[PDB]
Amino acid sequence: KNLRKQKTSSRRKQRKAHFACNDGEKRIRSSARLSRELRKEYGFRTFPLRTGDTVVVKGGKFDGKEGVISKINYRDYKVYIEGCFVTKNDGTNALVPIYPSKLTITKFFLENGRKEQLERKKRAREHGMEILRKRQEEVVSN
Amino acid sequence: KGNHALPNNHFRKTSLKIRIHHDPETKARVMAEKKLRKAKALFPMPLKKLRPIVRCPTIKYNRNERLGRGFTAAECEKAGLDYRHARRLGIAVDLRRRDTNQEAFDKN
Amino acid sequence: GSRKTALVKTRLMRALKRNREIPAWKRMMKEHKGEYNRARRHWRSKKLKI
Amino acid sequence: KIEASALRQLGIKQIEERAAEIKADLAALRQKKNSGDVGANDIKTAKKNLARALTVRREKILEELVEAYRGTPVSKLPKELRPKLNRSKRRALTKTQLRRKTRRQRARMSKFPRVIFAYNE
Amino acid sequence: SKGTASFGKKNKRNTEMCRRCGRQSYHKQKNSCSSCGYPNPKMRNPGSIKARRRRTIGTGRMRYMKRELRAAKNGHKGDPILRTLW
RNA sequence: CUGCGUGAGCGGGGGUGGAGGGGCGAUAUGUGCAGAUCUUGGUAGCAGUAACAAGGAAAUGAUUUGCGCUGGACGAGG
RNA sequence: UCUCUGUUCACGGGAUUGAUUGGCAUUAGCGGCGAUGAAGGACGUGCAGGAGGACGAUAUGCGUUGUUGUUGUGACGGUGUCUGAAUUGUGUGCGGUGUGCACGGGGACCCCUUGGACUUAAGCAUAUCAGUAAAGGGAGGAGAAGAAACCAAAUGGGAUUGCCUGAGUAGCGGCGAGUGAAAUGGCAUGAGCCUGUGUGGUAACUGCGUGGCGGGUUGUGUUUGUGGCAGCAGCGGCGAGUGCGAUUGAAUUCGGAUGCGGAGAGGGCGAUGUGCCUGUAGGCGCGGCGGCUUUUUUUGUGAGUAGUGUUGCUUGGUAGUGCAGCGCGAAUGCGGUGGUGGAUGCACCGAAGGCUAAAUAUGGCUGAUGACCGAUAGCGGAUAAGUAGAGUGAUUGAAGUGUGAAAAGGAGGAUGAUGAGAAAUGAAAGUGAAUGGAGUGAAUGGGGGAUGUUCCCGCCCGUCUUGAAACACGGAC
Ligand SMILES: [Zn+2]
Repeated sequence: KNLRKQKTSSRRKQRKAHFACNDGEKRIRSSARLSRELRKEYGFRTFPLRTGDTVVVKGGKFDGKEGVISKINYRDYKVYIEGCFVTKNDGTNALVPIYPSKLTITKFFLENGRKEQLERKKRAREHGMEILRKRQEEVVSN
Repeated sequence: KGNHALPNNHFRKTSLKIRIHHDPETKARVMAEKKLRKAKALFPMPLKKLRPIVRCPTIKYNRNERLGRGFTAAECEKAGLDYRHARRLGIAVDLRRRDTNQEAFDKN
Repeated sequence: GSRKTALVKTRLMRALKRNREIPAWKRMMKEHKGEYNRARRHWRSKKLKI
Repeated sequence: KIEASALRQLGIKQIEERAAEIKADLAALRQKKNSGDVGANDIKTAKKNLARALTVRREKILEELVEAYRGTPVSKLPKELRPKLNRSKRRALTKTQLRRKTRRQRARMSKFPRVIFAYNE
Repeated sequence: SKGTASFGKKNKRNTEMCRRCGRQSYHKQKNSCSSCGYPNPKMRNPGSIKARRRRTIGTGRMRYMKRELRAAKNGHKGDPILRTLW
């Protein structure tokens, strides 16, 4: 019951697939982009997020801050970062939720089997960039 | 009231039904894909059969020719062939028709 | 009455342990505030029909 | 939490007596819940441990029978070892029984076999 | 006295719960359900146009028919153990 | 609040509001309300009116005293 | 003070403007239940749980495999209390005591049986509505039909099914109201076969079983596909290219730059978007499931039928167009048909046994679309809706969407805090408070003049009617 590769271009069907998909698809729609200096080691652009990653905010009142993710809520599209808070009417602090597509990944987390997820996708991309080169260079003759 | 032709519109039955296909352009091209898919499943053989030339019956259509159903067993025999073997070569055979004209027998 | 069949007794028991309000630990949550059960029955107004 | 892989090395009667031990510590957890003295994840994991031991026990009873009947055709297996397809897909003739012809009828077709030709233009 | 005063005599109950359909319409002196027709082997013809959409295929749980529909999309392969015999 | 038009109607100014809105030509219509003992929703007068209740008392009321007549069990129904 | 009437602020109610994980329509595919126990019903299952949803004593979920570190989830396999056809039964085949099959659910579309009345004829009985609705029995992804005992009148065509023309025509009809074909011509799709009389130098045949039993001379006659050819659906993964300045609570706005494009479809993000994310164009990988495809020499037949007298129904079929009951009941160089009853020429065909793709119909499910509706609309149903509730029962059946970008926070009052903003917008009917003017005249209107009035004119609208201000009817707002 995955829905993010729908053929339809109907507005009601697309908003329905964003707000009501399963939790597996909520994580891929919560994807972030890598920095320039981290995108020279791995070849790819965006990768999804988890706790422990270091990011940087871009736009809003926390524009320019940097911190570590302390909690994620995939179902509601909410990320909590250490250092972006507010004081309630009691003296206490609370963390503010941010939307995942306004962050940039720098120095992610590599401990619970995540070092291999990055290496599997780095191989699939360079294998796919050669099917395109062989086709292109031969279609160069085409 | 008035001077008009007397009307004869038959809509007195509640059981009557209306029928409309609202998109005949997509219905034609879905049937041309069916027709090209049979053709390359029979691939070497051409999906249509050879049919004879016949003559329209009455005095109104007397002077007109036409494609008919199939050849007869005598027309197949004189062309050097058996009608059981003409059917394996893409030729249609009709054993109901009778032979009564010598010019038409020769065109076929 | 005191006399009743076995099947009448087990449906009266099921109806009995249904007539209850939302528990307090669930109402105290952040995303369940302002919720009441609203499927409640009082023995004088509405009848169960056996 | 005991693994499904860990129980796949025991025998049929070793699993059956391992399932009787899980029944005992569920009986003790049921008494501590009456005292308001039970953890928040204790009864659930013991109850899921017993569902694992019962699915692995049916997998081993079914491997005894796949050896007892190695050659019997599908019609001659016990009715609870035959495939459950559909009532309608069970009532239908086979593909062999659909293209069969009488002996007199395919003698009339021997002299006129099939030909492969191609019409061009 | 055919109005208010006649209502105080209505304490006998003619029906009980039907064991096929679960309504209070199994008439005990008649031995017959007025909703579903039990104990006839077939179910009764519904009495109205709306009555057909209150109790049909899909208004309950469909515990088996859902499973069978997921199996017919994959060719009815069964338990992987028993597949050797077949 | 104010200008234009015989009229159906069309403009501008100051508050309020917090996200979209129009002109001109052809074209498609579920295209304009005061009434139908019209349909659904809300609200007046009547009117603080009709009707109903205010059960004998003793600063207190587990104590003292005055009045009424159904009282106690099994079944149906709850 | 009270009554009427200006002005400002506060109520009361939920119209209007703008939104929408809902509805509705057309189109392409599919049409997948059950004695191997279905659909439906009852009762149960969470450490702390009522409704809904989910689940079955393996119970708020278990196994394998993929993706994940998470309140985790996708694809497939297993389990499934007590009931219900509910059957430890009834009927029946093959055997000879073993082993099969049927029953119920659904029924839009299809086949067979039975069979109305409202209505039209300006009345009504034949007629019409209509062999239609309702009822019952039997099937499938379609079904039924089908290879001339045909059509015709030429120099003839050549199985079935659908569409256009023929044609509102030929005809039927209290010749009234009405009703109503076909052949030819033009297109779509195209396909033809099996049997009851098969050896006699030996049943050459097959259901069960491992060289045998059962059947059969009152007549059996049944090899073969992990191979090829064509197609259809699904799953997984890779997928190009960005930075400054001004306004803002926040920019996709405005102003300079710099790139991609077989990708400038659509959606989300604090607001109006080609380089912020998802996808998109386009390549790769992996299952699965079907259709075609193997041809020893054979000759000959269809009876309580066809027909027909009588009786009832039906059709445009007119003096049978077709069907049925009852009674009579055929032929073998012979039998049937040719829009008027019968005769005779000529023409054209072989009934009373069996099977057959494609082009056609259609609730629901899944994909894709739209000059469709926007909360009194659209499905009854944008929410714990066939629910809450009503009825002895068969049945019947609603009303209810919106704090904010963020909970950053309130909820007797007062004092305050947060926020861009106290927080969707907030019409009329009607009301309270203050303040200006008028009155003891039912009020309200037009002319002419004026910071209320003084002069003149003026009965309440709509409707039927010769005729309404009417003691004519409808109308509190
Ligand atoms: Zn019942």
